[PDB]
Amino acid sequence: MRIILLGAPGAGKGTQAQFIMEKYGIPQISTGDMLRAAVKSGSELGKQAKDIMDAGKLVTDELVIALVKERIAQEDCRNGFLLDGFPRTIPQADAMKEAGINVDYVLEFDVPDELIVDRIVGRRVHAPSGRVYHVKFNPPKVEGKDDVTGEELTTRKDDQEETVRKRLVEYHQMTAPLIGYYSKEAEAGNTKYAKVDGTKPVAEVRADLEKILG
Ligand SMILES: Nc1ncnc2c1ncn2[C@@H]1O[C@H](COP(=O)(O)OP(=O)(O)O)[C@@H](O)[C@H]1O
Ligand SMILES: Nc1ncnc2c1ncn2[C@@H]1O[C@H](COP(=O)(O)O)[C@@H](O)[C@H]1O
Repeated sequence: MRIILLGAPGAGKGTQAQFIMEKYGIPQISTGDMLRAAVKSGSELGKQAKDIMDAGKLVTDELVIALVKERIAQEDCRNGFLLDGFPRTIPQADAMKEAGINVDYVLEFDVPDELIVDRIVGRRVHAPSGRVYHVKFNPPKVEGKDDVTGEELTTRKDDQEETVRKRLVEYHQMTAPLIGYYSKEAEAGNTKYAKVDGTKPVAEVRADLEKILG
């Protein structure tokens, strides 16, 4: 099974990607996670993203397409995968099509602009695994600690209000058009498309996704 998660920053994509990985046994391919990791390690493919992410801007289509292709070509993706935060532009989607990377489900997480900044204020992450928490809405079992490793959680460098604002503008300019794009793909019978209400509690969004996917 191959899945794309679509939606504004803070919609709940990374959170639900974890559940889907656990339930359906497919890997989460998060271009944000990969680029952050590339910057941290100084990997030649992706270290270039540091300043661009800090500005809340999208990195080049070229760079992330390469990252995704490398990840996909590996073993653990042979039998399905979930793309979380990719594609982010129509050229990225077209590159998938040209490379014959079709998908089974596109899942649109719908959350009002107004919930985004406030929501992301509370985001804390465990960078080694990609696990995401919220100090109020989805807390770790021990305050400030990852549930698995017990390591102190961090705040993403791009998760401050001003940067989130810039990211949302970029989302509407470049990324929102993927809703139309994939809706048209679904009308052509190339994928299934479903929209979920991302304002519901984490557990309810999870149950809504299970109904669609199961
Ligand atoms: N349905 C939800 N209701 C409230 N908070 C949520 C929900 N889903 C995720 N969150 C929290 O809001 C923040 C953004 O969620 P995340 O899954 O990281 O969004 P995205 O990956 O789409 O940017 C995270 O801190 C997360 O813990
Ligand atoms: N598919 C992508 N295309 C372009 N830039 C990306 C992509 N994925 C992540 N980024 C960059 O990484 C940041 C964080 O992405 P994310 O973790 O999905 O929120 C974005 O604001 C961009 O700067």
